[PDB]
Amino acid sequence: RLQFFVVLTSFPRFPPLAAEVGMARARLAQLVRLAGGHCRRDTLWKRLFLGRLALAELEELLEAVHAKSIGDIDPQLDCFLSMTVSWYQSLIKVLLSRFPQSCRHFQSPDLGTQYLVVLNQKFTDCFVLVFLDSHLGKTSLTVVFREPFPVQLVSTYHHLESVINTACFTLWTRLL
Amino acid sequence: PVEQAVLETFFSHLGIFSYDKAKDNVEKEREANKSAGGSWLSLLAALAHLAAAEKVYHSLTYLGQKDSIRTIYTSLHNELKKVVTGRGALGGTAPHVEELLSHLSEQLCFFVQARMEIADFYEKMYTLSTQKFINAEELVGLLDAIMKKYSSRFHHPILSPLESSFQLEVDVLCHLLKAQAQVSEWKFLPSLVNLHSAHTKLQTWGQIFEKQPPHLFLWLMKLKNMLLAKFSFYFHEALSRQTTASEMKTLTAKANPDFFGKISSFIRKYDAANVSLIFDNRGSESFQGHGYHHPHSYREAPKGVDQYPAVVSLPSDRPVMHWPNVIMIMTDRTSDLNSLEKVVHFYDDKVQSTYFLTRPEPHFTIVIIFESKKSERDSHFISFLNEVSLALKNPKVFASLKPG
Repeated sequence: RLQFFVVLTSFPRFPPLAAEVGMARARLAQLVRLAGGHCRRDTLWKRLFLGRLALAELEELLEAVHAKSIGDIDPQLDCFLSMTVSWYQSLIKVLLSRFPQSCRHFQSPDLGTQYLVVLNQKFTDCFVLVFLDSHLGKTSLTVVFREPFPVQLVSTYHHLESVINTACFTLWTRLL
Repeated sequence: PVEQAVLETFFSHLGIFSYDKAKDNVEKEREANKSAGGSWLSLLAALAHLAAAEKVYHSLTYLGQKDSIRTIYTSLHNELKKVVTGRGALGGTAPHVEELLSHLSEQLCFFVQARMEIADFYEKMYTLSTQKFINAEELVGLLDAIMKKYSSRFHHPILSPLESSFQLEVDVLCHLLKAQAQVSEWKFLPSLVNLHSAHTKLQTWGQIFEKQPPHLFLWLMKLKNMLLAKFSFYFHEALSRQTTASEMKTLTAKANPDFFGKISSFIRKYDAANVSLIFDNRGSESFQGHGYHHPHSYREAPKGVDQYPAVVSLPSDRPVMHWPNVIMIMTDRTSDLNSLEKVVHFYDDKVQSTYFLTRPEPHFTIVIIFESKKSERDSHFISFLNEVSLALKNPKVFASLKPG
């Protein structure tokens, strides 16, 4: 419940008042709706970065956030698009076994996918996600930032290199 | 057509490295039925001759020979061209196919030309084998020229196996050759990518032994094993971070030549102080560290000591108090090191810092440090360094390009 006042100023010597009142009401209503729809994303992001992150609920942030696929950002890292699903399983096992709390988990309970995203403890917004759905035959690597990116990038490429390091390491082991 | 069965035997049976079972019936399919027409006889004889020629070609025994594959293949094109002619009459198979195989014969002549030029390239490579060090970028360019010259001009359905098989090996060589460059140029990621691509393509090309393989098969496995061992030795410190002190040992105790295993076993042979391989990276500015970084990442430039780093320094770290004494000899007496053969000796006052030197490659060197001055370890370090240089060059495989 909010109370709003509308003034119209500019020596003593209305339809415009009604029109301005209506336009202001519409603008504030749409702004309130947008703010309500956008604050949920920020709150869920804060909760996830801090724990009680429901796997079926975290998908809402992915729908809201405009994550960028690895193929889009750089072509040199395009051959990874040809890696088999088992390679992704090996990668997930390796980083989950080795890496500390800086890697989170999100798995579909029954016959679904799993997410073992890794985000730097300080690099907010920007994060790395691992899509692995053997049932649908869909494996995707995308960079997820919690804000539209005009294209920050220094830290974004920092942990990106730190993450891609393990990907070659897993591929090196399979090449051994 | 009736001959479709014979063609689908000969082709798609030659592709599994099996030649005699179809070369025997190539003449049978034309001699059992004496009456024939068109090319249904000359084509079969040329097919048997081509099977024998390809068997000789994948024998690899025609190297140097101080008859050649070029001599055999010169008549191979004619044996198909003569059959694929405007034979209007006096034969007779069908006045809708008749020749039919004229396009296939032109495709096979183009494939014969490709085989001959690949054999010539391989013979030139074998000639380069005796060299101390052979560059790879120009050979890569020549092979890519061969690719462009012989790409997508000879494919018909029945030729799908051959077109693949041949191509597979060739691109594998490309993936090897670039890797040989990228390994020599320290290009970690491109070399790894090429290695994986070549391994994947080989795991398809060389899969006829279950469902003896020719000499080029074992030769390419030997080359790949040497390449991956070189990759493991060159790029070891970065990968050693994402593992423990034992998993790396298990991983590196499998790939031959086992450079890491030999180094670990020979460190205690003299209780030395440091073993470090230095990379001569001068002339380039893309160097930023041991790992991967985003392409457009602004970095600094090397200067002085950083010009010559100890990337694989062992067992603990490179020394920062004796490094000046060994950094300045990389260009003072390095004339004999440039021959990729000599070994350096040194001796200090009130200190036993004595460094050796081996130069397997112009951009690579081994500068093994010892803290003794007694008897130079009976010149065993020089022999070990020479063996290491030979293994890193690995010209033994290129000499074994000929069978035996």
